[PDB]
Amino acid sequence: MPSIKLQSSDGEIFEVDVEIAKQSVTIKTMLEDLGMDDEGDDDPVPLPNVNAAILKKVIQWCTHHKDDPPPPEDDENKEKRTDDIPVWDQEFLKVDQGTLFELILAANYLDIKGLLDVTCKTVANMIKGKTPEEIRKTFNIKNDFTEEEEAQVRKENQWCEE
Amino acid sequence: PLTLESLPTDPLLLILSFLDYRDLINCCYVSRRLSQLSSHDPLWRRHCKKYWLISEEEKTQKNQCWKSLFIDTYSDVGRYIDHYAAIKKAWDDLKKYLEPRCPRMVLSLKEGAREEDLDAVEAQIGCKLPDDYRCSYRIHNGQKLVVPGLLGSMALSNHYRSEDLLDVDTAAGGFQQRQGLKYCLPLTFCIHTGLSQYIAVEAAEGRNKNEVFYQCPDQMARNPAAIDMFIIGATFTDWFTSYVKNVVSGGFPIIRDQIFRYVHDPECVATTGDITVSVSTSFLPELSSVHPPHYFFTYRIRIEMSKDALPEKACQLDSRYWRITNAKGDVEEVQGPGVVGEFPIISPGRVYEYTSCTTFSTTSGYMEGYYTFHFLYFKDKIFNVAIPRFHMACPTFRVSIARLEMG
Repeated sequence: MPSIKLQSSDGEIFEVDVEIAKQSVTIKTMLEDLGMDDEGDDDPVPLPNVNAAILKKVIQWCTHHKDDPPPPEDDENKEKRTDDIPVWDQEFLKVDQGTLFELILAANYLDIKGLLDVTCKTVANMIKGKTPEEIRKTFNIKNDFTEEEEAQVRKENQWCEE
Repeated sequence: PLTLESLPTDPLLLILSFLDYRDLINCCYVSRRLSQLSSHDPLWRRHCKKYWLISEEEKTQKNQCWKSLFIDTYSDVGRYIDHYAAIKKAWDDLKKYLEPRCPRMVLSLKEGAREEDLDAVEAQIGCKLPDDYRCSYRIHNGQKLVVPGLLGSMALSNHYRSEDLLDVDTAAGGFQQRQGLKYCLPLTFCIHTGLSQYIAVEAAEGRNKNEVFYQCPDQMARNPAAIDMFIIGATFTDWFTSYVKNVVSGGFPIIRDQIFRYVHDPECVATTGDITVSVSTSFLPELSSVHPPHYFFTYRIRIEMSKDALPEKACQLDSRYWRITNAKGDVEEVQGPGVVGEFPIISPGRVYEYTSCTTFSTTSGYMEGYYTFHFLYFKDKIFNVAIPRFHMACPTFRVSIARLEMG
């Protein structure tokens, strides 16, 4: 089986089937324009913006989606919802907020469309339909607004208010 | 140590793109970064091209940014936000299909009715109009009293029906609160006949709220409150969207530069030889009744010969054998020479369409039969043309609660 080496910032050398790792757009472009064209001597491809555990999780996710059908290339009026997440995708993402956010960062770095889409969907589902106090309690953001800024934003957005 | 605010601009924009409009406004109060990123103009593009159906061309004409378009629209038709996206989709479709078709009806349409007029209507009638009905009359106040109307028409040999959508003020003037038809509001008038496709602004007298029905009086009962109903659609949105789907799907044929309420089923085709027979059915609530059951129907037959056929196969109608069948299985037959007192010619290029009336005394019913053409050049030869077995159908009636309680 054709293979590739993905190296973490920690130093762990993971081995991924190249047909699996080609789901990530960045690795696909690298091994379609530079890597497999030259046939590099199986040197580890370093990925210094991710850590070991997050790389292991993206590898697990991508292996679980190695035979995934191509995504529907539709936007705007297609109205991408937040409930069509697969049940295994729902169960796999059940981690704390730090791991989920590092997974989103890894998904944006490797440009894995499916993983980024489902992680953004779960994060949106953690926000959709909650009061601002509920959002700031579920997450951890201090209110940087002053009284003047709070009054300004209230005056700007006092229209959805019923 | 890394939180949602610490995420980069692009994943945060992807996260906020999946949120709904109330959540995007709700994120404006959360933090300064989320407030800045919620006012991103593409973010109010999934929320404006679907909630108000405002396309790119409308934006370029109004030269406004997307969030400004959304706030300007929410300041106008905002409280109908969960209905507008449907109703305008009908209203901008009926006004589109009528643009190459009958142009006098859309030119008869008034502009939008402001909220002051609808509030005056609500104060006058003493009840609350349905929100979707308010949105639909906000997009268009209907039309002034001009024949033909917007909600279809029906033309017999003698009884001509044409119903035009009623404005807010005339609906308030024609609002009814009497016993029987209590808290019922008209959506159309006929002028010629007096049809009033009422809607129920309040659930009373055996009607669930926001239902659309015809007015069919009880001829047998002498109670003035005994009025029977002929329910058309579930709600106002269902009624209007079903009508618009029928109009733009070709289900309602365009005849005499009007919209006709001819429910034509594509199954009801019995083309024999080069003669193509096509039948369309319709219901008329003025000539129909419930007690006693009259259940009037009309039907138009589209007989024609294809131009591919040679002219030497020329034929002429001389008979109409009809197998009227009700829900009790009774069969009645007519054999009168010529359809509707006429002997038409079926020729290559000729299309004969005539209206006729039937009186199925039960709620169901169907017909079949033969024309038995006599050939033109060969005066002895006769062709056979079979009418398809088209199945009549009156809408779901509802006996008045005055009659239901009575006994």
